Amino acid sequence: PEKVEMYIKNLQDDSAVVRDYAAAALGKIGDERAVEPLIKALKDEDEYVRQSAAWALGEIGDERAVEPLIKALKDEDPSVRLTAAEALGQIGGERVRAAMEKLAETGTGFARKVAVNYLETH
Amino acid sequence: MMNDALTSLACSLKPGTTIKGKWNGNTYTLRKQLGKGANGIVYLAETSDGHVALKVSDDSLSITSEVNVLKSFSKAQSVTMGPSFFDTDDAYIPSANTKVSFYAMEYIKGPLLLKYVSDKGAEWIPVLMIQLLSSLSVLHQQGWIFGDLKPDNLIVTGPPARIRCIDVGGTTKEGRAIKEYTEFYDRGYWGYGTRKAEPSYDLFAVAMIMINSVHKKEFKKTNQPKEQLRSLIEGNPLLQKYKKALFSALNGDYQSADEMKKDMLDAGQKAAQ
Repeated sequence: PEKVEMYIKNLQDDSAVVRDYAAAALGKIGDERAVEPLIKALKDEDEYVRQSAAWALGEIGDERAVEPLIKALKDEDPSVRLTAAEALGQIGGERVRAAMEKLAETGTGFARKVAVNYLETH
Repeated sequence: MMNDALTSLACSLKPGTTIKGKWNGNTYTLRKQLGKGANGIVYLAETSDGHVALKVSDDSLSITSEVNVLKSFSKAQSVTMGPSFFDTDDAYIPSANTKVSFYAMEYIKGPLLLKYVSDKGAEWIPVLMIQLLSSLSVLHQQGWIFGDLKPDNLIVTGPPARIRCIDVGGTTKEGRAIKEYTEFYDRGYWGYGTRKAEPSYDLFAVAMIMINSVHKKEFKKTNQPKEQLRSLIEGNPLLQKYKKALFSALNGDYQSADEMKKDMLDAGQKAAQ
């Protein structure tokens, strides 16, 4: 309802507690209008907010999140990395496998490990 | 159930029992007991607005202390592991013939830390320890030391994965003496220092929690505890990876949780490249 719009607006709140709650809520609701706002929240200053946005994007399953989530594999925060890796798995499908294939080739570190292990499990 | 008061309270309070706050007038209907200890009894309780976890004690001082700990968490600029605080009040329990004090907090459920990492994988262990360290930094900056920090008191909610503490009993003001502790997680037991409430006490416990999370059991010290712990850490692929943080926490190298967090982040970064 107007809850979805409230939570999308709350992603711009000064409080990280409020932004985090909103990101998670939008993931549960599953509405598509939240995808672009959540992609922006992947760059939040707060690591919990980024983790919630990553999870929420995987939960929605909209493939607009695939390349932003791949970038999140480089996040300094390990909760964000694991959650993003998990989110890519949740979205799944050929486009993700396509990206992992590329990533396994021209990637490094964790992101490469994620790609390599994704390809081995598909 | 430790003193006569609390044990009599425990026998007194039944599902269906209602407790009404003296000062604020909120009514809590007990549904089931969640937990029992020296610091009080915890119930799932129903209100007109839903459900809460309700902690009840004859000791108003410890109830007030715990309330202020939860309030300290709630002042953080970010999320923390602590449950939200809702209410605190006194009440008279006619059956137990005693005045009691209580507080209501967020009811949270989820697998214990050890169950979570067993199910989702060991890679989550340092991740959840970093969340734990972030929350301890909040507490420490407010002058509180967790003290009896142990895995049975930590659950993981989500998704997304969040470590949470389910009881703050025994949190202690910095500078005072920690009196509530568990041997395996206790600096003093292992011969590595005092039970002074200071950040480094909590950091020792974090190291032991990570060791328990990997090893999946507790064990007694031997005659050579330092070599015992060194051997266990170095012999395990995951603990070895984080040995700088773990050894520094055991040895008292750190003054703040942020320093341990930094070393854990760095060890993770190296692998993540």
